[PDB]
Amino acid sequence: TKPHVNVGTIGHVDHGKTTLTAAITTVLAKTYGGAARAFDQIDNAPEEKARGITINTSHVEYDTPTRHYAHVDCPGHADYVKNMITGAAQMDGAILVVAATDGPMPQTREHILLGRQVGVPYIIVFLNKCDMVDDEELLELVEMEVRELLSQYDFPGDDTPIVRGSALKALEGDAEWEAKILELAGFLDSYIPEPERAIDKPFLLPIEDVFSISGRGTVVTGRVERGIIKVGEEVEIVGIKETQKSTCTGVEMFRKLLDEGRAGENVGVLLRGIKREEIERGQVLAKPGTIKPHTKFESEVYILSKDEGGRHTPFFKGYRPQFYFRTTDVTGTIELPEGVEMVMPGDNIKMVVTLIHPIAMDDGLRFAIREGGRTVGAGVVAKVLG
Amino acid sequence: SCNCVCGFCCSX
Ligand SMILES: Nc1nc2c(ncn2[C@@H]2O[C@H](COP(=O)(O)OP(=O)(O)O)[C@@H](O)[C@H]2O)c(=O)[nH]1
Ligand SMILES: [Mg+2]
Repeated sequence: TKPHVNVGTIGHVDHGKTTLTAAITTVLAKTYGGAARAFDQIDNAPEEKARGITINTSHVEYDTPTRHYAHVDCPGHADYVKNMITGAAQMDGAILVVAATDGPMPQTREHILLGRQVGVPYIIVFLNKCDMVDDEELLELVEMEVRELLSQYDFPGDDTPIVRGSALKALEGDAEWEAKILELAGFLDSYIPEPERAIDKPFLLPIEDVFSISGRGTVVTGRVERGIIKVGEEVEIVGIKETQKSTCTGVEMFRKLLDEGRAGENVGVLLRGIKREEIERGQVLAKPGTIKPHTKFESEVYILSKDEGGRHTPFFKGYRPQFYFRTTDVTGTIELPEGVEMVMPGDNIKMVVTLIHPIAMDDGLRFAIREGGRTVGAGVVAKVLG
Repeated sequence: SCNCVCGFCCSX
C-alpha cells in the first residue's frame, strides 16, 4: 500500500486553513472516493495530550492515486506553536494558506519562520479567497510578497508552487474551483520528495542500560531509534565524552540472539573490547561518521503554562536549567535575544544553549527544559553550533 | 541480556 506523507495547513487566522482542509478531503472524495469531511467537524479540533502539553488538533487523511496524506489542522496560533516545536505533528511539507484579500499577515511570517526553525523541509502556497477578488494583477503582486517572505527564511521562494483557488466555492461544489483543489493535490504529489523511512536512515540507538559480559566485552541496551545494526558492523559511541569505535559482535532481544536490530525494537548489542566504565547512559550508538557531539546550539523553545506541567510564572535565564535529551539530563547555560531577560508562560522564544558536555544531536532533535524538579519548557535544536 | 516481554535489556 501507498507511501505516507505528513502535511498540514499553516498560516494566519481565518485565511481559510480549515475550509481548504475540508475542501480537499471533499474534492478528492468525490473524485477518487474515500471519506469526505465536515468543516464543522474539523474546525472544532479535539484536545489530545502530548506529555502534559494539551494541543487542539484535527487530523484528516485523504488519498491521491500515488500517495496517502495525513493532514494536520489546528484552531489557534498557539496550537501551531506547541505542535511544531513539540513534534506532535511533524510535517514533510506544509501548505501555507494566504488570503488573497489581506496579504501576508503577522502569523504568515511566524508560521514560515517557525517552519524553518522546526525543520519543515517544503512549503507549498495556496492563495485563497480568490473568488472574492475582483480584477486585477494583485493576485500577481501578492504571489511576489509571499515569495520574498519565503526566501527570507531560506525556502526556494522562486521555485514555489502557488495555487490560486477558493476553498469555500470548492467546498460548496463550484466545479471550476474544485479544480484548483485537484491541482493542489498534484503539487503535494509532485513537489514533496517522499520521506525517508526510519529503517533507511543510518543506525542510531540511545543507550539505556549497560552491563559487562566478562571475557566478551560490554552490552548496551535501548530502543533502536532508526536504521539497522547488523552483527559484525562497526559503530561509534557518541556524546558526553570522547567518541570511541567498536564492532558489534551480537544482538539479543528477549534472550534470543538475532542477526540484526531494527528500528522500533528494544535490543541488546554486544561491543567487543569495550569495558563497562567507559559507556554512559546518555550516549548513543550510531553508524560511524553520521552524528556528531555538540555542546552549543540554537533552538526554538516554548515555555509551558502551569496547566501543562510548568509554572504560572516567567522563566528567567541565568540559573542553569537541565536539558533532557533522549535518555539523560545535562546542565546548560542560556543566551536569550538581546534585551530580553525572561520568557512568559505559553510564549516561545529563540535560545542559544551551551551544555556542560557534548551530546550527539543534529538539527531537529527534541528536548525538554527542567528546573527545580519541574519541566518548564519544550525545545527543538534549530542549528548546531559547535 | 535481561528483558523478556518489553523492558530495556539484553545479552550478546
Ligand atoms: N468567500 C470565501 N470564503 C472562504 C474562503 N476560504 C475560507 N472561507 C471563509 O473565511 C472564513 C475563515 O475560514 P477558516 O477556514 O475557518 O479559517 P482559518 O482556519 O482560521 O484560516 C470563514 O468565514 C470561511 O467561510 C474562500 O476562498 N472564499
Ligand atoms: Mg481553523
